[PDB]
Amino acid sequence: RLLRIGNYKNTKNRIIKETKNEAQAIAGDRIRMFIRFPKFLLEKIQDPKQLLFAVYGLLLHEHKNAVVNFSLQRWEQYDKPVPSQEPIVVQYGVRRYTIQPLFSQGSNSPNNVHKYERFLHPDTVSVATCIAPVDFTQSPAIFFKPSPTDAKNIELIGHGTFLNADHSRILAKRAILTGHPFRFHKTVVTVRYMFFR
Amino acid sequence: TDDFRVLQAVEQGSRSHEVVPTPLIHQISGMRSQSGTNRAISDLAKLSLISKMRNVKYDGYRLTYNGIDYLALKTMLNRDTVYSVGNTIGVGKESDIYKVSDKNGNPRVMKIHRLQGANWMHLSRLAANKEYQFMSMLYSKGFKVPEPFDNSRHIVVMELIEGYPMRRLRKHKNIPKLYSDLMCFIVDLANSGLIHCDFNEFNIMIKDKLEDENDCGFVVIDFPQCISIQHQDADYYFQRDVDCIRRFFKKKLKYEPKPDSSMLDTEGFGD
RNA sequence: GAUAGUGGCCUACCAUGGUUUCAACGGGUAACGGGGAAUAAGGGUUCGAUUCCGGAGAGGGAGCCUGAGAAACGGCUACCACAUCCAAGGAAGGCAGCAGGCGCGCAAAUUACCCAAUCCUAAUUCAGGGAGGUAGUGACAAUAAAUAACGAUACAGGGCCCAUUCGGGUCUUGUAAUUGGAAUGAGUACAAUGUAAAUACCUUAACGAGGAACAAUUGGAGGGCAAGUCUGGUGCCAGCAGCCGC
RNA sequence: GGAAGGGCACCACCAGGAGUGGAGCCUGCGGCUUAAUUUGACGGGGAAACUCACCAGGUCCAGACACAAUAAGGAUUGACAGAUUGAGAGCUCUUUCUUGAUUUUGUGGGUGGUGGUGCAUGGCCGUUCUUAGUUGGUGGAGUGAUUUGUCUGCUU
RNA sequence: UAUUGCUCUUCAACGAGGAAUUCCUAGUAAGCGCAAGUCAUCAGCUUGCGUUGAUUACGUCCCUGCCCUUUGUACACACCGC
RNA sequence: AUUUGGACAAACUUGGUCAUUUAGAGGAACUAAAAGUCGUAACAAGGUUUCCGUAGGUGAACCUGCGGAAGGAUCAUUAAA
Repeated sequence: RLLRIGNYKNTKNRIIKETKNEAQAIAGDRIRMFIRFPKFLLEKIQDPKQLLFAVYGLLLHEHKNAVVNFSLQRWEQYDKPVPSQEPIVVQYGVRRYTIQPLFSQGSNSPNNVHKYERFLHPDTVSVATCIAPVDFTQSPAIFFKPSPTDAKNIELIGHGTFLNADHSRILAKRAILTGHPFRFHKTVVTVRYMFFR
Repeated sequence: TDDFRVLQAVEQGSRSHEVVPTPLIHQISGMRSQSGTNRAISDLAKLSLISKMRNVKYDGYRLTYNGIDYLALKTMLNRDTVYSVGNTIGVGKESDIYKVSDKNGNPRVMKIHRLQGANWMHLSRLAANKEYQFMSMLYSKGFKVPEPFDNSRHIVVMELIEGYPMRRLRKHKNIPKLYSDLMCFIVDLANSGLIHCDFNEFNIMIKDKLEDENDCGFVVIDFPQCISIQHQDADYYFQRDVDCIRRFFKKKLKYEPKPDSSMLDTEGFGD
């Protein structure tokens, strides 16, 4: 039930062309905009000269999920580990979504088959593979972890970039079965404690 | 696909020159680095699929009989053939006969030919192609004979047939029609223009379908003995075929011919 | 005729000349010319917008008043191109001067102080000068040269002669974030000098280091070409990249 | 260099002889099967036990020293006979009792290297090239590399 | 799943054997048994011994190969179509 | 103030020509860190004195006329010393 866009870059640029075709009122104008807005959210309508109230437009089907891939580099002097399973809030575009991302290594695969890591790799850049709705701008991304203990309600895990809307990028967990070659009739070797049945 | 394709490429890197050096197997493959080529050649040499000839100032690579048939298996992966290999029934002179099976699970027959550097391989290839074309000629004329599947450059894969030789066959009920069959079939051979001089007991193979309908056939495997009628000595070859049939039917089946058997001068008004 | 004045400078009337392979004429220039600059054993090669001399121009063309001197742009007039104010009638404009802004681009400073020097102008010793000088910014280049220096100990050596052995001294190393007493400016700063007034420099009271941080970096360690026979990871972004490459 | 020429051989051919592969069986290998048909390419590998290196099971005996506890009224180690005990042998506790720190339990660097594979050193049974044409010492001539020796002939 | 030996009985394929294969020139082949090691019991296992004792070469490199050499040479790596 | 005629001469318009900044629109061709298809990929091999000028037919290629060059491997055999 995911939105499967074939090639992100060309379709992205084409939809940007469609958007520039469909620019109904250009930058530099003043608009009386009527937005569909429910009754119960009027309780957070604040004094607009007292609270900042910005309005950002969206594009076609940035609301629909895909398997999207983010870049991620660890924040500096952030030695704390984080697994591929914790909820972590991601700022991309303008939207800050709680995501449980799969941490993968971005080394190029001909068949687009990648590893699954348990944790974040402590040294290099990983890829966050996750079911999340799409961006069309390749925006900067910033990853954090909401915490009221800190001054800000934010613990900065790192930053990154909305890389791709790629669903062929799939992951695999390795399990190693290990045994000790105890005694050497040098070619035909008895190996001890690998399997038990 | 890829490793088999590169092994096909170094198979095609054999029909260029004589005994192939190391950098030609580096470059005919056209692979990335020292890794794939050198570790592949070492996997060949440790499985005895290749050998090193170091003739002064000159490294070279000598392919033995081992590292060919995989490609034939790859050639037979293309042509829907065998998946599992090995059951020894018969180690012949110019071929080694094995019982194999496909992906479909039917058992078949794998005659590998071993008849080095080019000539062992290439003469096994000529033998397999010649026997495949002779099998094609026999099946095109309509001779009851095993049906060929393929001739994977030097390994012939064909069907298995439920038969046992005539040395362990005591008799049948219709002995004079069997004599008329084994006369008229050599008549049909002379009408083909050929004489199979080794028409012995071990040649003739009988499949046995039922005991009521009597709808059976025969299998004749005499390939390095068939001689055209134009040759110097075909007269007593034909007569040896006829008379071995007759002396077997006198000794085993205790049957003497009431009609006179065909001569070569009888069959000179044939084909 | 015109001019300050010869002169096709121009005008009337005559002739039919003048230049050219010793390259005329046309074309190009990311061409202001020179004194000079960089680099070499010699001969040469390449730059010179740029501090001195000469030329030319003040958005592009043209014309002119005044005056000894201007075809003058911090003088005028008209057109062309931009552009300012406006009560819509009109009225003003030239930073390739000193500062400064936009644009442009790899590429370039303060909307500071002063006429005290050096000179210049005027009716003139006195007034005036973004000429010029001073300071800021400034790793454009250039000069000089701090980041430590002595001891004693031990310990390990080495050498000098006496060694028959010990030990008798002379050195010189290495270490030991072992110890000792010294020296001094970077920096801060009374004062004084400095200067038009200052800032800075040269002096100098009083502070100012064991310097485990008053912490020297930039590029390298296959060969060219001085420097690894070292360890770990890599070996799915990796035999790799001035050249050769393993 | 896919030139040609000689040996010189019954693991080559001709003259043949005995034959094998044809029948049955002995025996070695492969394959299948298994719980194992142990394992090599004759292995002195002739064979119910052994040899046995493989399966179905049942078992002993592990482990040093250090070190915290535990003590001779008892930690325990052994001579036992009975309850045993499944197929056999062990094993546990009731006495007759030796008991005597050999303690017992759980650990810490490793005794044990009769746990071993790699680095060096020295070296060895079968050996085998059982060296039947080559080597180098120079000469000279050629920048190097090379010529000759190592040859026209004849002969073993 | 008989170690083996003895007695009687049961009496199978097998009517000189294919494609192909091995060894060999005088007491050698071939036939024969015996003895010794494998041996607790047996050989169809290996080795020596003796009895009887052929045919046919004493030639060849024609097949099989094995070498020994001679030197035409490296296209010293060339063009291509692909 | 206005005004005649001169030389100086900025500019303006009209055409026609090159030299361009463009924008658009029309077409054509080259490529793939792109992806699948058949043709000879997964197919056989083949030519091999080499060139130079000129002319022709050609086909995936290349051959044939005419004339030059060696940038091609002189043995023997007559005489000489």
